[PDB]
Amino acid sequence: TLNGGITDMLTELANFEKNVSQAIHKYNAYRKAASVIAKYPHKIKSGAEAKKLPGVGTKIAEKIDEFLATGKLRKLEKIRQDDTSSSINFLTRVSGIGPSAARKFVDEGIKTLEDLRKNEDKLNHHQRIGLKYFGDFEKRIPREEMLQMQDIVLNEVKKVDSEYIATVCGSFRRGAESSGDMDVLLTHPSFTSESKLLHQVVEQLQKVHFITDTLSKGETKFMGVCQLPSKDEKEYPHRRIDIRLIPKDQYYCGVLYFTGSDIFNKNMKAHALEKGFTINEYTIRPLGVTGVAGEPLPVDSEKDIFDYIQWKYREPKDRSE
DNA sequence: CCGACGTCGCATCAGC
DNA sequence: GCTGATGCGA
DNA sequence: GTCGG
Ligand SMILES: Nc1ccn([C@H]2C[C@H](O)[C@@H](COP(=O)(O)C(F)(F)P(=O)(O)OP(=O)(O)O)O2)c(=O)n1
Ligand SMILES: [Mg+2]
Repeated sequence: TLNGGITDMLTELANFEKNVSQAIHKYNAYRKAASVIAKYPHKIKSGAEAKKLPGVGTKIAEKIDEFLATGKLRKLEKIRQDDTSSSINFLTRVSGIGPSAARKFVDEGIKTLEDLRKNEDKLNHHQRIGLKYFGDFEKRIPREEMLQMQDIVLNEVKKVDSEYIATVCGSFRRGAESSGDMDVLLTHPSFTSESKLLHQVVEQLQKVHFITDTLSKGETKFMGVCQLPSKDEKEYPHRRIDIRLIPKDQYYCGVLYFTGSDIFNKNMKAHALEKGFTINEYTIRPLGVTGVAGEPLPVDSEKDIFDYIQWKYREPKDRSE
């Protein structure tokens, strides 16, 4: 809303930095600028006005001015029309093709999906799956399908061993009406910090033809593809699903962290610091009088975490910030 | 001025 | 063959 | 690219 022309511009600049110039920190700077401007509840009229916001500096101020006085950025217009740069940027939309792989492909004349299709031999396993489901991976998932997906996942996990605890986290857990993928956090009492749990779950999901492809799989993280059964109806798009096995004594921290939002974890993180706490994905530890965290504390639900920091439970419904 | 800017699991590469 | 580095996505 | 030490 409000400054979509500006934030589209900035996001576009961000992508070229990451994908073409391989400048991760500029990618991040542009996205911060785009994010702070997106939340600005006013129609921006000058670069100076924008510069007042944290993350918007002299150069972005200048870019805004040019956009506001012409309706575009010369550099961006040039970048878009550059065959090499535009191709490198495009190829990274394929899961598994990052900035480096895109650059190599474009160097050797491989620039479109058709070219990718023509050169399967030059693609690793992940990249082939990314190519296979290029279109599907870019679709969002309606909440109703996410629930249908949740039904299958919770049912099959409990079927393998009823002592598993499984939680669908991510935007879905925050009640969002659509998701980009499904994230499943999994634990089991026989698995602690101190102490084939994941393989067995993946195998069951494959057995009932829910999981269709594997991108990567180790003892704690699975990254793959799944698909709901089809009704005389259109088949469902294939969807990205992740499954993480976490020790029970870190599980609820993990659930918090992987539920988001990113901005919420930000805000909640600093609060821990104020009251002398370093919360990371895994644990919560107290900062001694020097900057020295001690042991991780007991955590046996999300709330235990809120309590250590004298917060009251925020239902995931409102963890947008 | 100049460095920081977030982190990790898995797949694959580079070097030995 | 092994160990550490790099690429990648989240 | 922007920030801050
Ligand atoms: N650079 C990154 C990016 C992400 N993540 C982790 C940390 C996040 O908890 C997790 C998902 O971030 P997400 O990018 O899918 C999102 F924020 F858009 P979400 O709202 O969760 O969308 P959805 O629920 O539909 O998948 O990836 C990370 O660790 N590093
Ligand atoms: Mg996601």
